[PDB]
Amino acid sequence: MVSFRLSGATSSSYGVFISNLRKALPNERKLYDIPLLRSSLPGSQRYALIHLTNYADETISVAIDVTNVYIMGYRAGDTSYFFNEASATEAAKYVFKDAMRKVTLPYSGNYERLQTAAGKIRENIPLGLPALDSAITTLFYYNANSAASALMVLIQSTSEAARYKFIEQQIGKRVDKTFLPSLAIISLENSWSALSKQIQIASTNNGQFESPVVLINAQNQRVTITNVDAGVVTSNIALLLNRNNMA
Amino acid sequence: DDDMGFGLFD
Repeated sequence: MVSFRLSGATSSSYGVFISNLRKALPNERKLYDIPLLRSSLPGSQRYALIHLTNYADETISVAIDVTNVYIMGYRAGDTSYFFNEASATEAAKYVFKDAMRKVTLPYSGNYERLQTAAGKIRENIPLGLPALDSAITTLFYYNANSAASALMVLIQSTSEAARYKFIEQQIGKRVDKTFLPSLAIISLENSWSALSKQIQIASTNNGQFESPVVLINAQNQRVTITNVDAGVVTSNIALLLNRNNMA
Repeated sequence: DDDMGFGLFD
């Protein structure tokens, strides 16, 4: 249901986009006012489509698992493109079924594999609304040599933005330029599963983490999160990966 | 709001 047009995109229209994406995700409940996602849903209920439209009015449809906001694959015209991983093979039973051509991407949805495939670490891939527009275009035509980079842009501008207010704001503020994401942004992406897990545990442990989560802040300092008074809990994280989303 | 992310981490 959720759509975003890059043409005329503002910091505001991008925020409306990311609040709608968040809103389209079922939750178990909230913890500390942070929505806690469902661990599991039936296949028929597990996937949603996000539509993104570049300056040229070319549209890609992106399939995400609503239990974890992982991107499973995308569709551009008659062609579907799914990550080479079991989660996406499963999604491909439910989504993009009338795609005439079905491609399996030569990588899993995992930043290490995507970075290897792009020959590029995230810290050197620009982000911003114009970056998102080139990603869409790159993916609409499936440059197999530029696609992995453009999947990292796409991932961070949807999935990651959805998960962290800091990521959202930082991307959406680049309306007519691009930026290189800080180690802070990267840290938050890397640490989502563990932070989420720790906040869950804290909920039956008086707000204490059982295990420190080490983040990098915007001054590049290593900082240790051990409780629910951390700024990352009260003023950043916007979605909790359920601890039971995997065995 | 900045790029300094003050209070959004620890």
